[PDB]
Amino acid sequence: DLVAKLRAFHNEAQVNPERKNLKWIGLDLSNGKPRDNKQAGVFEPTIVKVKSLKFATEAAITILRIDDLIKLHPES
Amino acid sequence: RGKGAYQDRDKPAQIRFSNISAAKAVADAIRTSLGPKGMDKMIQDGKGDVTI
Amino acid sequence: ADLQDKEVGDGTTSVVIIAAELLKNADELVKQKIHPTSVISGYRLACKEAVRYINENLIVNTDELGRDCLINAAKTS
Ligand SMILES: Nc1ncnc2c1ncn2[C@@H]1O[C@H](COP(=O)(O)OP(=O)(O)O)[C@@H](O)[C@H]1O
Ligand SMILES: [Mg+2]
Repeated sequence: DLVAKLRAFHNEAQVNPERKNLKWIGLDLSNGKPRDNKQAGVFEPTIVKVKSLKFATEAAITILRIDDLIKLHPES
Repeated sequence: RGKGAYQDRDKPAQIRFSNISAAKAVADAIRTSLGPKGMDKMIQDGKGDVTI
Repeated sequence: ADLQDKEVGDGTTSVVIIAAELLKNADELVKQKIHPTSVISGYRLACKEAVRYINENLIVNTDELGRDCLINAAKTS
């Protein structure tokens, strides 16, 4: 329900030009309800999200590229 | 005339067949990684080194 | 995770979780005979567009908030 409410709020923000203030709505974990996180003072550096996305995408691409494994038995 | 050389020894034929089978096995093993749609292979050595 | 720690210093758990979920969903796509090249291209395009959208619509300038922004970021961390 919480994720559905977040998605509904963000969909309203994206499709309604006059409701663009809903972009800041995040999760209020103490009460379990959506909350304006920009007004609540919940901030993160943009570089954190950007680098997380880039590194995660590269790692997923690297692992996904594999389709066969050869595991040589140890010589010892 | 009729029959020619008997070719009593069968080892050369077996050796040729084994060599061909090994080469074909290697080719079939590496066929999957050919072309733009071919995917990479992952090889782990006895020492534990991993290469993709 | 170690690279994320070295280069940024925060979000170490988030990157691992996101990468694992991405890999799981990509494998789910591949099991439906979707070629891995198509999945990789889609992932790359989605990552680029997500970065662009973040930089264009989801950023807040800290010059309009003052010292309280630094304190709030530290508290969130
Ligand atoms: N006060 C808060 N209210 C809502 N969400 C928060 C709050 N503080 C942190 N978060 C969220 O919790 C998530 C987990 O962060 P955390 O796991 O502590 O960082 P790391 O991944 O570096 O360990 C972050 O993505 C952040 O957005
Ligand atoms: Mg953190």
